[PDB]
Amino acid sequence: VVPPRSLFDRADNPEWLISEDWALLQAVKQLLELPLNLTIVSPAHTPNWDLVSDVVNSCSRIYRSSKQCRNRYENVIIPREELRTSQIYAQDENATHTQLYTSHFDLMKMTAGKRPKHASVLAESGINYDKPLPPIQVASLRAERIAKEKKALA
Amino acid sequence: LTSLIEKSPDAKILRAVVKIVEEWVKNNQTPTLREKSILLVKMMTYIEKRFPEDLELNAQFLDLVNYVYRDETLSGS
Repeated sequence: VVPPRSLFDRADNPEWLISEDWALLQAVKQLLELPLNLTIVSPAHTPNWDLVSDVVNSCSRIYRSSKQCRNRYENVIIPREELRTSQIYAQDENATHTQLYTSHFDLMKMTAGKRPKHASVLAESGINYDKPLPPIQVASLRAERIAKEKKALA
Repeated sequence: LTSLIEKSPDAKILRAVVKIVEEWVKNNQTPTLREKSILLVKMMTYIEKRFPEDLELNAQFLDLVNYVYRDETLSGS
């Protein structure tokens, strides 16, 4: 497929794991469809490092910013591809990332491992605790008190 | 001319500069392609940003850009 001609055609604090570098390279190659040197093939397909940062952060051990992803690609992967990242990824056999998760599980396990006088006030009120009043009598006392309060108010 | 396009606040000055550049483009008596390009790029950057409300100035500049793109000599430059 050849794009049609237009009027404008001129006639890092945590270390990067091999899985992160591999995701970065594969995002740039597959999604952006850009070459190693990011030379523009189609004018509309300008590099999008936000998408690459999103792809890398799907499996990264820490948030990688778009600027960090661009800097890493240009300063490591281009010189490395010019052992290749694919060869290092194949030889690692996921050992480093497995050991990372083992270490995290160990830290989480470490954190998990590191984990009478009452009658006096009734007698002052006038309540014989040992001779309960049934609810009918208490309701009658409430009614009498309310009636006396109403009479006092009147 | 570049400082007039960039900093000058008077829209009449900008219209005069655009007229001068249009006369130059539509014509050693005329500026080189590099000078025309510099002036047109400065106008493209500052005229719209500094004078959004001036419809006549923007129309004159867009008419000049239209002539440039219609011109066969400058096509593909």
